[PDB]
Amino acid sequence: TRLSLEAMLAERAMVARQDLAGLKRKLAGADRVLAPQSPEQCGRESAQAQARSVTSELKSAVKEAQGLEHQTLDFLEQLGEYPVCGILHGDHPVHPSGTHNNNGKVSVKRQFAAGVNTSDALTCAFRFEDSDLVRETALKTTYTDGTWAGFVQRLKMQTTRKCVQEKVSRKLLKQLFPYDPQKLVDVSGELSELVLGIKTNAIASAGPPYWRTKRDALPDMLDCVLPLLYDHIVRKDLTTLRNKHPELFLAECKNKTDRYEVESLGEKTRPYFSHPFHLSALVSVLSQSFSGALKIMTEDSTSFNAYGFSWTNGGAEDLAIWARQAGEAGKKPPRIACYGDDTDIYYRKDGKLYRICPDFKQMDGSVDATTIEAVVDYVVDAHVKQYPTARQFWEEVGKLWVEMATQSPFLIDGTKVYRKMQKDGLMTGVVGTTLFDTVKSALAYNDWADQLMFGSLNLLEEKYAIEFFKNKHGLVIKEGTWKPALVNEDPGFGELWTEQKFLGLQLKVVRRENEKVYVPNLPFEDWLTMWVTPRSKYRSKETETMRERTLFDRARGLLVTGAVFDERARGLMGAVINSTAPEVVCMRVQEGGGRGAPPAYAFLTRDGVFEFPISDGYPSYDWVVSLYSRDHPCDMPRVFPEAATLIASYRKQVMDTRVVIK
Amino acid sequence: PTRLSLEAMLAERAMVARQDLAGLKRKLAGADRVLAPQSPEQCGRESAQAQARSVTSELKSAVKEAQGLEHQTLDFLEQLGEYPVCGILHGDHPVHPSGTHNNNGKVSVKRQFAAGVNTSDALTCAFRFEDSDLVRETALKTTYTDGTWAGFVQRLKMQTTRKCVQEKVSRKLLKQLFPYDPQKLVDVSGELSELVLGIKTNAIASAGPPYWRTKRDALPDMLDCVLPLLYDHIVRKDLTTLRNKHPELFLAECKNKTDRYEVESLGEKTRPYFSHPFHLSALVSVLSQSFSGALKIMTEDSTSFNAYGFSWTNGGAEDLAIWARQAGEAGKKPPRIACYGDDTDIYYRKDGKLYRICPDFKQMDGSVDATTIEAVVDYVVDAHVKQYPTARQFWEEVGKLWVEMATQSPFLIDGTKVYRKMQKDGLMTGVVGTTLFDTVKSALAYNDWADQLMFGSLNLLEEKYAIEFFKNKHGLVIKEGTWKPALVNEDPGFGELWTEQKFLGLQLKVVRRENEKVYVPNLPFEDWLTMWVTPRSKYRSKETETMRERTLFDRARGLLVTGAVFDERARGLMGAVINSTAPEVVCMRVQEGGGRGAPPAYAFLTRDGVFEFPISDGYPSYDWVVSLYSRDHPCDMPRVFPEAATLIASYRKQVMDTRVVIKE
Ligand SMILES: Nc1ncnc2c1ncn2[C@@H]1O[C@H](COP(=O)(O)OP(=O)(O)OP(=O)(O)O)[C@@H](O)[C@H]1O
Ligand SMILES: [Mg+2]
Repeated sequence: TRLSLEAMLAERAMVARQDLAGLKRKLAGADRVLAPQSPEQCGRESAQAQARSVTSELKSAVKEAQGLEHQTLDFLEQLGEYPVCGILHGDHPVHPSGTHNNNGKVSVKRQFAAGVNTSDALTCAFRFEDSDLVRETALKTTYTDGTWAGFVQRLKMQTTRKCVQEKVSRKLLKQLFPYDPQKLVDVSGELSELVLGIKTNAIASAGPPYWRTKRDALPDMLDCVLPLLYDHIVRKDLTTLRNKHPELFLAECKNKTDRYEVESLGEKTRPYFSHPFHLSALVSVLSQSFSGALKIMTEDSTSFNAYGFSWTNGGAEDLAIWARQAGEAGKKPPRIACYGDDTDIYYRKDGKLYRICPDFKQMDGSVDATTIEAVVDYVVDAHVKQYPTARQFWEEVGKLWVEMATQSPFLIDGTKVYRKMQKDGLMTGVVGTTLFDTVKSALAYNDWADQLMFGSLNLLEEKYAIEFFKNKHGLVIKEGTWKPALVNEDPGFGELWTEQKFLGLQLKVVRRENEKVYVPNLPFEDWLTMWVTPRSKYRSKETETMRERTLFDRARGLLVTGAVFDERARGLMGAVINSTAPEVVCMRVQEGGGRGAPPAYAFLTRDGVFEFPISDGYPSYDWVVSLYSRDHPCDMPRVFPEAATLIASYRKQVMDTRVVIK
Repeated sequence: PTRLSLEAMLAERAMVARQDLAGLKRKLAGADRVLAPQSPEQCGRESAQAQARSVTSELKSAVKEAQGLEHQTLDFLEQLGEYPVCGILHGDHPVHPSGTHNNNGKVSVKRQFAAGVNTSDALTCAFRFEDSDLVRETALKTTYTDGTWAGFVQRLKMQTTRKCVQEKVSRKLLKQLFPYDPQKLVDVSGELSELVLGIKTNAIASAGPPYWRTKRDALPDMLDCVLPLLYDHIVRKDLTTLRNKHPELFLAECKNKTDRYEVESLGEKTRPYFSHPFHLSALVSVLSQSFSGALKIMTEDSTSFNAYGFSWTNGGAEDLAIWARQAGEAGKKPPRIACYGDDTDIYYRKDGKLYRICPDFKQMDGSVDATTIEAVVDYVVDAHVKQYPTARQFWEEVGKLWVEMATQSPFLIDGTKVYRKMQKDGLMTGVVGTTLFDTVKSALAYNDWADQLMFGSLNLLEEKYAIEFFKNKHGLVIKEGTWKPALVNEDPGFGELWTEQKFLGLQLKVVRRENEKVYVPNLPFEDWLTMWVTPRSKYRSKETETMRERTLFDRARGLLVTGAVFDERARGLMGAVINSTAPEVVCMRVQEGGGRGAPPAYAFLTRDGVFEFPISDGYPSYDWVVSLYSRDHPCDMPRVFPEAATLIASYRKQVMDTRVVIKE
């Protein structure tokens, strides 16, 4: 209890940042740097209220659409009813005694709740922008559980599909998807440590049989089910397990609470699968290690791979350089990119550079079996060529990988266990749902590019490419995508690469001193829609303190994502930031890691993990640019410049001890 | 925080599950537990409750009766009229809170005497394990209370108005009796603002006037506000304006020390001490802590009379012995004298036999003279401004203030009236140096005493004669029946005591390892009981059910390291508490330095000043406590629950190798 006086200062400092009622006292009367701000349109009451008109309509529209009838589930093979597990971990069974199972058989509910998605997020928009424009973009999209009609229909999409088995040589994958053999991990190591080193979400579902969050399910998975899964892989005794504890191989096909468009949610509600934690984990050893060793577009000029691309630190400009080296169609190779279903294609006609950023309709249901089997092989094989001692174990793991991605039993609603009738079609949500879409896409655009050399330049048109992709590759292209755009390869300041978007973002050049910096950008509607529609349903218990903070965090993220480069966008968020109280800026917050909340857009860094220098700092224009530029990220300008001085409430007044005294 | 490694997720679970006692109960429920030697319990709930509730009442009702008495008026203190309030502001608030004292116009302060005793839970266990009618009595002789008003005044009067004797104290004499390592003094010349920061003090203690709040609440309002105002006015040597404009800056608070008083003398004994202003108390402590850490003790220099720095742990208990066992024959060659303030350890030989004197002084603070205090300050000040005079005249001014604080700082007691000590003899207890000021006056007096023996004055070895020499030549009282030289077992056997005498509140004992004897502290069970039964903490209103059973553990775990394990009877009572404490409350996330459980009450284990355990769920075994007081390594602290590490995270690593072949 006896401290040094410099410690007691550090004591109060790290403590005072948590006393809000005291934080205002100190901070309320202090200088503050104000971001560029769109001026206030209506009063408080007018704004909060209009956000409840838009909200109520959206709900009553979703509610009305949640009353439609879902289609039958004949298109799925039925395995009958899987019984309850089954295995205990000392005190408790791994499948909690009370949690959902219809006494004897496993079962689950079906979230389709409408539909309140905050309301302050839109409120801030009404206050600082035109109520007529705010309202329309706020009726454009909505984030909800979806509808039963749109769920089954979109499920029947990626189930009934007719896929084309991509003829793929293992050397072709070495061509299209190069990798540094060293950045893979020694998979010959003992299994325990290798699974622990796996990065996965902590709050997501652990799947069967746990039916609890992956953290509250980790010790049961790790110490109980993992060895019991291991010891059955070693002697191919998985079929014994699959009958005594069949839940260990069960999945859950769920509707993704996601930001959907309003007039298309009686049709479109995307389904995803959740495999068991032990299955999801063990497989993730390979998919994560390989994805880390994967080279991308910029590094290797022979790669069609984008899975691992980021914008910041020249990355946004690396896309440009890699794009312009594309060749005149029919004579020299083009430059195609593949991050899952999203693709960036660059070809040249009559010298000029053209860009297409097309989309595939429900592309997950299009991935053929032999593609999946090859990828799984290619990954497993690439591992056991450098770390060869475990040559047959990871094979058995790889064989399991394919089952999960193709023929894995899953629950949808009630006790009934369903399964895809055909080996084709990818079960979205399966460990590796990013490379499978990538590979199928790349192989499709590889053959397409190969077709161009044969003088068949007709495939540069939409009408023809649609047929070619459909009949020869089973892949299907959105009508109205294949729209070649003249690219300004060397744009000027404020000028754009193209109008199109890769990874949901336009490219843009902005000014740095004399230099120009290639940065991501969006039209105001796209920035505004994202703001109004937040990927989090209202917590209710959440405090008036925390959402005022969450808005500040989200407002910061979008500016980093490129909202700063669009004036109408930058102004709104800058207002939101400047709207935010002093205490909810310098409060010690609890997100990775006290440095505020990171931007949701996961392509800013390799890691997906982008993290701010500080909690009490806003992204200024010249800072955000400093990110995407090659060189240093600049000073992150503190909202309250000398805040450290007033929380400690100590202004170092230096006093020497050498003074001559009167 | 969303995506992270499973390696880090277990880290989350582990660090978190330790905060869920509902789970630690479920996990730590039926686990493997290491047990301590335990006293066969003799009672329990209800059967031991009233046993303590009755004692708790009869204590209070005797304290309340003792708190209800007259208090001889304060005529012995000069009265200074009344001091106005500050005054000085600091942004949105003063340095003197709007609500707290005064009452009106100018400063006051309320001296409270609760009734108002310690908790009973700690006593309940003593009734739950130990001899009832013994604990019924030993709990009644001592208690931790605010004290009584007569006991407060009488002893205040006793130390403010005692005829002291100024000491012959040449500064070169102080170099002998108090040698210091000149290099290890803090470079007092480097800047004041940063120099003050490196000062250690109790963060929960009162900061004194004009703050009237804890040192944590008053730290900022001192350093960027008051201290410059103090510095400014010092360097101009116009401190004499800061007097009359803001007099509460030099005002102290004379409060009664709440500690362990014996119930008989409650009506005539309650220790007073002066809470000094934080800025004053801080600035001075620059020279104290620098010199306290640069001082030398028994075990180092042989000439030194100083103990202020001695610690038992790591050979210290034996380092005391070897220093003692070269005290010569009385009258022919120098003895061995040991001064830690008002606690002294004298060794001398009489016809070859080694003898030990452990006497005490009666209110020794009030016996400390002016010239001693004046020459100690001068000694500590000049020791700094010679290695680093590059700051000579500033700290000399600081020195004169140090003198003022320890001598005639005006102070409040009760109500509004500011008093002040009539004479300039008598030390103001609670000042920064009370531990060195006492030490010097002790050493200065015993030096003369030792010098007298070399005149054939061996008569002073007897108590009847030693009493007068200290009262008529140093004004230093010695309690009646303490000066009793006991023959010393110079080489104690295993379990055999050095002497039965008491230095620094502890006996010196010798215990066993394998093959070597280890010198350790010790106390009889009656003393370990009193220390247990009387916690220096009153109930603390709102503190939960659970937080106490961790406290009883952390206390019991503390006495054992102090030396409660080396006594057989005491080792049983503590183990009984450790064994009875809950599984969860052993391994749970505890909040004391630095998560490694609570420290022990004793301050002289390692000094330094900070002794803390390796772990939070550790049990202080016999074989581990000895490992401290021996010169060897500290053993790994035995876990009460060895497998709790894995039992908490519910993961025991199963080796599953991937190189194995796949067959059938
Ligand atoms: N547990 C302990 N922790 C710290 N110091 C201790 C402990 N036990 C003894 N001491 C030291 O030993 C000394 C014991 O002297 P003690 O206070 O008993 O004299 P006293 O008779 O109470 O004098 P007074 O007349 O002032 O009441 C203390 O001053 C203290 O410095
Ligand atoms: Mg404050």
